[PDB]
Amino acid sequence: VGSLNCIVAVSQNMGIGKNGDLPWPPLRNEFRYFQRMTTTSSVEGKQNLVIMGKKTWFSIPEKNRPLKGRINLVLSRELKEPPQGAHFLSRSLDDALKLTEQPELANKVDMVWIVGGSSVYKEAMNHPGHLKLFVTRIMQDFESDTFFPEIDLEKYKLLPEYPGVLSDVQEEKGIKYKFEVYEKND
Ligand SMILES: COc1cc(CN(C)c2cnc3nc(N)nc(N)c3c2)cc(OC)c1OC
Repeated sequence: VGSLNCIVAVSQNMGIGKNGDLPWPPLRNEFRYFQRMTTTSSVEGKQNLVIMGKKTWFSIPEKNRPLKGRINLVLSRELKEPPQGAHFLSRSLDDALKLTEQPELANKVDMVWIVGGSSVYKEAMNHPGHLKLFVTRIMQDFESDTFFPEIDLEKYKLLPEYPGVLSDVQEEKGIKYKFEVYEKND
């Protein structure tokens, strides 16, 4: 059950990656907000499902894969079998979601979180239903090679507040950033 959510951290120039790593220096409190938002379920016997494309999965340090206490599904048309550590591999968002109903998965999933990359995010962002986008706006330009698609405002509404989401500008290592929530339903 649950809902369909996208989570992303983006630079002013809409960059989410550079050469297998983040465009910016490590931001520990941002990391920690991603972990908590994706892991938290207040339901007993369920876990959240984290969906990620091949490049996002490999951008995570092996020391952090799989993502503990979450079901990890890799989305890829080119891998031949689930990468070591991953639970499932699916060829598309559709089948991933579909997957979410057979034997293990409809009785075990709470929320669904899409953690990257651009093509997964485009796929989803343009998928029927009630989707939420949790966006961290890093207020600085960073040289990037991977990007999040423009958010078609007035299609997507910004929510003034949402539980567990800080409303204030944050700062780390002198980079300012803020958390934003957007939603849609079609
Ligand atoms: C989970 O651990 C790590 C994950 C990454 C890179 N990824 C995939 C990442 C980081 N931040 C994010 N923040 C928000 N808001 N949304 C995301 N979708 C997101 C995804 C890099 C690391 O170190 C280089 C890690 O080590 C802790």
